[PDB]
Amino acid sequence: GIVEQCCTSICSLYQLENYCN
Amino acid sequence: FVNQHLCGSHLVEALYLVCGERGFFYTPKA
Ligand SMILES: [Zn+2]
Repeated sequence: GIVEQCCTSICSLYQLENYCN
Repeated sequence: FVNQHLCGSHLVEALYLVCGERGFFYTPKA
């Protein structure tokens, strides 16, 4: 998911915003 | 903003900056 994807590939801050509460 | 390559604790730092006081969930694969 997000953890893996940011490390194996690349991710954007907008993607990370999906993890905020 | 730019695309980032974030591993380990560096991802948790990014989440902290993005979410701030909303807080977040850090859910890695098992
Ligand atoms: Zn490091």
